[PDB]
Amino acid sequence: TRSSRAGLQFPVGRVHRLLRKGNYAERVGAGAPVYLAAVLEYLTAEILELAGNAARDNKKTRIIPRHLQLAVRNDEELNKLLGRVTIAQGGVLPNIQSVLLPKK
Amino acid sequence: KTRSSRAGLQFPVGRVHRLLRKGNYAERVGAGAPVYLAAVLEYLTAEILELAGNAARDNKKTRIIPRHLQLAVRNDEELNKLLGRVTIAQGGVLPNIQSVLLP
Amino acid sequence: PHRYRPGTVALREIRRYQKSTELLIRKLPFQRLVREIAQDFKTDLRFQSSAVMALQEASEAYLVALFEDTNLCAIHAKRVTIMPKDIQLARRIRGERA
Amino acid sequence: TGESKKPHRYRPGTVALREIRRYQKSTELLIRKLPFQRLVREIAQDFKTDLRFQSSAVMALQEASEAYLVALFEDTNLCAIHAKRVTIMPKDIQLARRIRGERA
Amino acid sequence: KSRKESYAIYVYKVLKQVHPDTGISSKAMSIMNSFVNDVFERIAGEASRLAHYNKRSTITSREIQTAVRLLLPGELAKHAVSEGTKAVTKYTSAK
Amino acid sequence: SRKESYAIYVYKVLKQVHPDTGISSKAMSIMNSFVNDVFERIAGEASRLAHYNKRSTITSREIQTAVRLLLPGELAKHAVSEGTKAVTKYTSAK
Amino acid sequence: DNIQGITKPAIRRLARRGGVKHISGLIYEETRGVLKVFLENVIRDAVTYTEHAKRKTVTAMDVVYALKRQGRTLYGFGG
Amino acid sequence: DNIQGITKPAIRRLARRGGVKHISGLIYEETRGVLKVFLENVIRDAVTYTEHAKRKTVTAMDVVYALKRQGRTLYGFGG
DNA sequence: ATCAATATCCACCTGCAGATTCTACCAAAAGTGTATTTGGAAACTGCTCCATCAAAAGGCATGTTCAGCGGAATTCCGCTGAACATGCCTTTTGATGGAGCAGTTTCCAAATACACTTTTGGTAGAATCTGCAGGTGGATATTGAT
DNA sequence: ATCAATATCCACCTGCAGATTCTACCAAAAGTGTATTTGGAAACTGCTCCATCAAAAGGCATGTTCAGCGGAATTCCGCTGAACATGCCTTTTGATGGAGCAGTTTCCAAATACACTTTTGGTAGAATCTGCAGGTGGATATTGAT
Repeated sequence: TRSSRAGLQFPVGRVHRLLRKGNYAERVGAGAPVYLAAVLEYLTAEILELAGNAARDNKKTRIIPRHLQLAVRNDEELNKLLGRVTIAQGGVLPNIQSVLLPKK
Repeated sequence: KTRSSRAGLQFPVGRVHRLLRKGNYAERVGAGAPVYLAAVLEYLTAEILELAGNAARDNKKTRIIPRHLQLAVRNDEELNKLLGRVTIAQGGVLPNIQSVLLP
Repeated sequence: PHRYRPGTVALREIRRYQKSTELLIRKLPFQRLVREIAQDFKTDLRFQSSAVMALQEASEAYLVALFEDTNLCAIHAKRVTIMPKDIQLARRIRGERA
Repeated sequence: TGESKKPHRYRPGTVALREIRRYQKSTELLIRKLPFQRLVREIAQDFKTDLRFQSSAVMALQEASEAYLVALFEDTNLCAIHAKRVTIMPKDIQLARRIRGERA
Repeated sequence: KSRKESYAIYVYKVLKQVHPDTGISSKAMSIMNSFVNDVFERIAGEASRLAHYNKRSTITSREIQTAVRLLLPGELAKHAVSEGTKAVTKYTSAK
Repeated sequence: SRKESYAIYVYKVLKQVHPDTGISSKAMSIMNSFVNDVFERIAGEASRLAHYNKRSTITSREIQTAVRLLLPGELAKHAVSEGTKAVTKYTSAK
Repeated sequence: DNIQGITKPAIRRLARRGGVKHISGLIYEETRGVLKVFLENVIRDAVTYTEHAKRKTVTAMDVVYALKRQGRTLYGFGG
Repeated sequence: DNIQGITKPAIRRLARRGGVKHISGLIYEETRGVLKVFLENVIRDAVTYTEHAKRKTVTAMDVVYALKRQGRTLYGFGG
């Protein structure tokens, strides 16, 4: 498989197919699906890594939506890339404006 | 006999058809698409020119300049919304001063 | 009797809801609202249950975030109580009142 | 000597209002041309060396930059007024960019 | 010099139809040219997606129509749709 | 009938970074939307890039500039790093 | 009216998650009006995709596409 | 240090066009900082298009496409 | 500072909804091998417009003085939201026909596709044209002191 | 109210940059006419899964009461707007060398186009498995009165 030659877990052939059927251009080079597949895989690895940690920090072994939200909002770069995206069932980061805290 | 003629339009059906193909928006483009699309574009152009021409008339001018285009679009609820994220160069803004600021 | 002071329970609620992810509006009432509005666009419609859920997830995230900006606007005016004028300012600056 | 009548002096706010009316009526660029050009050149240069600019490219940047700042002052102005002030401060600009999604 | 086209002569024609004695500056015309191109892109883009979402390889007038409805606000959409439908119907009546 | 998704591939990557961690259905669905969303964003910018330059072909060079345009700093750096690595490895192979 | 089904307690909960400590009584009706505009906009678009596909059932994808158009991308129900 | 060419009077004028009657002394430096970020983001993208095309000259179109990417569509310079 | 009414937390336990391993299945991919075609790079270079220097002049920026008035701190009242507990009506949950989403197959109107005949939107450019920018002087406010 | 210091409206005037221009070349586009391929509307249909109805869970509607927040009123000082003098540097108008953008013909590495064979990802009814939600007990932190 093309993914094997590229050393990827993501489906190079599928990515190629989706690029063609997406009407992005008249033609698609051979390397584009490989490059794109690799990027998709890396971004996936990046989020699963942070979400997994989020799960471990909650004494849990299965990643749920809340963990993906925590991973993204707590990371400057991912939060920006996903700045106009809503993660269903992710809730929000704990945060209370200081002025609303009880006057010590 | 041009397709624009056959459809009763001033905007170019032929060009629009061509532009729809090179834009690679779909595998194929049916014959009524360019006609309909040229029609819409012509209507929106007529709508903004009508209002800009009026704005030029109100400023005692004969030549529409960018400021008139901006006055026409910002004073019209729908054109304002359609072009809500758009910047018209040399258009300035609408006169508007918040009340508390007046003496 | 025991009686917590004003703000203590509210602060407690903020900590509780910022901790969970569950939807905060009840299903049926919301579902009824969606169908009512939809009826004005096309009659005799049906909805996949996942469609109503998508709409609820989207609407709540939207209100919660607007609430966040609304809070910032009240605090900007040196208040700690949100009011209609705060929601309005947040919406206008967001371009929703463009 | 006849001096019982002081030199004419507009009150604070009168000329500022005269200014808002004048600038809202015209459409010319308000930032000096050459200085704005040097800024574009400086910033571009720190990104990539030996760049040239069509002059219409510099002008496009200036029309975009001024419409962006003019509109930001509008929101800033509504933020000051919201605080029951009539003087814009750094905190108003900041609140406006924050709600706009430009910083949080 | 590979000819670069614009909608300028068509904008001009339409201008003469609504304001016979009114002209337009080259800057104003340049803005009108960006306006037409921008709406062309938005509508075509929306039609493109619409076709894809439904597993269709052809963009027909029906796609432009839904696209116009998703894109333009209220009254503009109604009038646009009307002129669009009108032109297609007339286009079909001929030949 | 069928219905494709990136689920099995997301899972494979999941085991590479956290062999002991599982992922729920809803969470996997979020991951699927994420991959699809980024694919569309990148392909979309690559498409425009080629159209702007009167080119009829989307190559890895268009994907790379699109990535630079769409991802924030470091994310962009590593993504470019990974992309170039996969093309190199792909070419140097029968 | 159904909009009143969106109760004071439910609106209060949304505010709490949004970090709000004190809420003015006029906030409830104001919030309902905003939720109504929000839903009208999204539902209008979703139904438009529904009609275009010639269906009588609003699908999750119709909502996801509407949300995307309004710049409110939602992950979890498809695309 | 060209950011100082954006003078106090130029900034005041821009504020007036924006309907501002009173300006605090700290606004000038804050505005220069905001303009600098705005320009960096736009120029950054504009120069990326220039390089993708293998040119050494930033064109008006490069800026127009950069502006469009950032949701700041500009009319009057080619689209 | 001293209880005391409650909220919060941690360790442990377990049923079960949702996750997982399984043998099976096949249309749809995805990969391989071959022949045809073509996008766009390399090399040459016509010609655009970008960087730069020159010189004069004024409209704008800089820097200061000065004091009106707006921002901010303090005080304090009374209007209103937060806490609460009494009481039940709407929402949630689980079960069942039927609407319509979706899979399969027929086939006609409609869209590619290659060939040429013809019309036309750019444009180089020439010429003559013409709306209005910008200087002006005078009639009408608009301000602010008293 | 009355009036002096300025700012503002403004129609008339007219040369000049920007617009409307037209003789004419034309490569490119857009249109006409078969010939060939095919997307997707239709009609029939099986079965998910959606709307509906009965029933059991449990959150919301209510009125009372007062803590504490919003904002009116007063006050003080420091900052920011108005006016002014000085002269710098932006703007304007040309000229010019040449960087580099953009047109053109050449030509092949790479991509589309089927044809053919192996493989895999999705679906599924079946069986087994398991992370953790949620309920219990008991410790101890938090809050609010005294």
